[PDB]
Amino acid sequence: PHERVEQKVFLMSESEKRKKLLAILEQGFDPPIIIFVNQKKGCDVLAKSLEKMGYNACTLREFALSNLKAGAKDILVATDVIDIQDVSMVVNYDMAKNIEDYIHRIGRTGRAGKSGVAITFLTKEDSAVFYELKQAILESPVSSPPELANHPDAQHKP
Repeated sequence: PHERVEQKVFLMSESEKRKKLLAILEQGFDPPIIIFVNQKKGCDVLAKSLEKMGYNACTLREFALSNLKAGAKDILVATDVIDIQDVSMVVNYDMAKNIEDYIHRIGRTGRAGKSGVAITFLTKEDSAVFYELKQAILESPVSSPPELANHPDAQHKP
């Protein structure tokens, strides 16, 4: 998936994540989309805030995917934990703790067809995946990131 899914990253501090997400969402999207977080409490609280901002958000059984599929809900919030349609956009609100989980996430834009986009928020707490993340993107002809590629923590295997 990394070779064939368009990937974009933003380096930030943790406190900046919510406002960057909102700015992204405000640009508009093609529902449904998926936002991944690392812990299930995150899942629930992020989801609340979005419903506060007037967004239709599901948390994460079959019931959730039907609505998304139907157009009812537009945003699925979820942790690394089934079967779901191809999405236009995956946002890694929290970066995965290993590159295999990251690969599986962005793979949700679909096996083929529209490349889709995976947007990842990177903080200093994610330094141990920088090198592999850098490789994932440098091996992606459908992707353009000097901020990561040149970063001091992306230079050697963890």
